[PDB]
Amino acid sequence: HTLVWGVWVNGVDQGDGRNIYIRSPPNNNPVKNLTSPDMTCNVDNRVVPKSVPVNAGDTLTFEWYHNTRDDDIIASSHHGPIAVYIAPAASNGQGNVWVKLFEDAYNVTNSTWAVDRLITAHGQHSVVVPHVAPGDYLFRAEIIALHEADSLYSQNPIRGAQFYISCAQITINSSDDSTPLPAGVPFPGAYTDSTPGIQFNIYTTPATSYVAPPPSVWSGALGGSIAQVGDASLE
Ligand SMILES: OC[C@H]1O[C@@H](O[C@H]2[C@H](O)[C@@H](O)[C@H](O[C@H]3[C@H](O)[C@@H](O)[C@H](O)O[C@@H]3CO)O[C@@H]2CO)[C@H](O)[C@@H](O)[C@@H]1O
Ligand SMILES: *[C@@H]1O[C@H](CO)[C@@H](O)[C@H](O)[C@H]1NC(C)=O
Ligand SMILES: [Cl-]
Ligand SMILES: [Cl-]
Ligand SMILES: [Cl-]
Ligand SMILES: [Cl-]
Ligand SMILES: [Cl-]
Ligand SMILES: [Cl-]
Ligand SMILES: [Cl-]
Ligand SMILES: [Cl-]
Ligand SMILES: [Cl-]
Ligand SMILES: [Cl-]
Ligand SMILES: [Cu+2]
Repeated sequence: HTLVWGVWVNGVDQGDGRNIYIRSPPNNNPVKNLTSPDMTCNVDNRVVPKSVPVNAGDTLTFEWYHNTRDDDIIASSHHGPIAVYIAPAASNGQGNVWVKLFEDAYNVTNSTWAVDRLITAHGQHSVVVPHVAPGDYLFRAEIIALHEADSLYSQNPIRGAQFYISCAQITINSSDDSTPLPAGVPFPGAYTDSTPGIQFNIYTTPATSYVAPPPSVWSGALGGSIAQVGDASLE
């Protein structure tokens, strides 16, 4: 159970974005139904009044939290990967529009899942804004908690992989459009019951065998990291 509080741009806090520039759901409950429209931008997908201005090459940092800002972030039970996707805002996340900018599953040298590292990073993870067409975009941050993912939701609706999905409204202002945005995948639709990474047993299968759900990260993506960039406590 986790939610996005807001974002930072180039290490600068853009302020509380809940229902402002984040299409926030009413609570931190997971989405589990892979076929539901809730997969796109969670359960209250609507236009919110603000969209955060950034330029290509900026660092955009999502900040997550559990109950209050900079708290335990997400229960440490919730081991799993983290991905960020982008689509143009005009799609409203419909269609084959979602392009992967970032993927982190398990780090063998540190022996930590992306979620493990997100807690250490005080809820913060980032992507570098790509050289896509200027315009309005949705950035869809997705955490998959795998602690009940030995079952499939479709088969047993009290279990299954859990998706903590948050869509940020982001306006790319300065960009040369030198890496125009390629074809995307649909959410819902990209993840199905046979998709690698959706059904997995973290308690018996080595984490080093884990493979995250495709698609693979776009070659045009400029980078990203799970790491604290700013200190909320001074805010
Ligand atoms: O059910 C067994 C699993 O529980 C996991 O904990 C979650 C609880 O199941 C869930 O009810 C609780 O939801 C809270 C939420 O955390 C809180 O922020 C919100 O205000 O109220 C919700 C309840 O209405 O979330 C916790 C996770 O934080 C365990 O992590 C898991 O190991 C366990 O097997
Ligand atoms: C999953 O979502 C689909 C599409 O909205 C819906 O028909 C189905 O009823 C959902 N499953 C459950 C258990 O709610
Ligand atoms: Cl949970
Ligand atoms: Cl609810
Ligand atoms: Cl659901
Ligand atoms: Cl709906
Ligand atoms: Cl605005
Ligand atoms: Cl808060
Ligand atoms: Cl960190
Ligand atoms: Cl540029
Ligand atoms: Cl697909
Ligand atoms: Cl980064
Ligand atoms: Cu939870």
